[PDB]
Amino acid sequence: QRTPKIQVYSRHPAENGKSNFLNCYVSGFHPSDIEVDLLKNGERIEKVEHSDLSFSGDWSFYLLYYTEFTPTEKDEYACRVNHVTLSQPKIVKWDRDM
Amino acid sequence: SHSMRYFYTAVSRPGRGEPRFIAVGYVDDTQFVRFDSDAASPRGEPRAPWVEQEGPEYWDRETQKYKRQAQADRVSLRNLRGYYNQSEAGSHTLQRMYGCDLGPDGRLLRGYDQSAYDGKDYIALNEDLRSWTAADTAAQITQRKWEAAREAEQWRAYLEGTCVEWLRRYLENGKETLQRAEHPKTHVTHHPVSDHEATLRCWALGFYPAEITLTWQRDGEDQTQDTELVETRPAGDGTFQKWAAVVVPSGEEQRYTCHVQHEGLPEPLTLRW
Amino acid sequence: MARELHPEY
Repeated sequence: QRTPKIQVYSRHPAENGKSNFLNCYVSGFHPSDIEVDLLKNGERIEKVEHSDLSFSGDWSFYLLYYTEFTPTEKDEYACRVNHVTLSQPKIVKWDRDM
Repeated sequence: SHSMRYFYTAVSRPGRGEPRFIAVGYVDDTQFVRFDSDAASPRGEPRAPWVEQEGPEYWDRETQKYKRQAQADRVSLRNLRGYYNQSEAGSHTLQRMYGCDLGPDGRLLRGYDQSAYDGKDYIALNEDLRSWTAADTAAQITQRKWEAAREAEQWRAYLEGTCVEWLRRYLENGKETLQRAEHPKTHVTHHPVSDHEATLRCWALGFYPAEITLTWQRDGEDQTQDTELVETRPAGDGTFQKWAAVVVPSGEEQRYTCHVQHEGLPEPLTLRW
Repeated sequence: MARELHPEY
């Protein structure tokens, strides 16, 4: 088994009040079942889409989860990922500089 | 060089319905098709503009292939449990990847096909495209079935014929995106951490294809063990992002240079803060 | 262009 790598980031450079896409990229994991939520101020965002399951040369899987969002100064965004490899869900906060 | 690659995954979910089958097809780093057995009306669907123009016969035919292969994978998952005497209560995964690579001459460089069961190599088509390698005694049962079906001949004909012919067609119909590499937009950002040191982060954005090299040098020497380097990630519009960062002493920023290699750059780039 | 239907494992 392989625990997921996680990155949270925007499609375009964030500008407050401008529409954008919030991404959570999970990769390198096996088996494929995985729970990924995008959170706004700690609350699950409802309309999240994801890419079609695919995998790498080593059989490990990767998925991009994404949602339209309009960043602001004070709203806090994060990705919450659970997988059979983890003792508890991992929360990775969105940082517009990374 | 160019490649067409297919990725099939079938995953059982005991107590939650039939196994789900997903197929995705790529040219290089660009997805062009998908099939998801869980979709409301499962069909092969275009994911790139340069196959949206194939007509209904093409799409219906692909759809049929995926629907029949989903059914077959469900039987196969049962067969595999039989070989190992695994209980129906546990989830299992069957993966298959196959495709063709072309060299700079537009000629087949290699065809391949490989399968994995629960993440472990199970059976693979040999380089000669005429025989198989089985990883264990269950896969030897599969190999003897495929040998009796003479299926390697069908792989040879597909990999050396159809796969090449259709990769070349896609490359031509999609050449304004598939054969025109998009160079990374680059910049360096500075993030003081204390009065006395600061992070320099070198950014590569909006590039295609995904392969890139991003490194920091100090006075022309590599900083490999001192560079934080994120994995290349999809922007979600078909292009990719990456960054590399080093922590430097205040006032010493001019010693540092960021180096970018990418197929869309006429020559390697050197950047500074 | 995908492979034709493959025999079961």
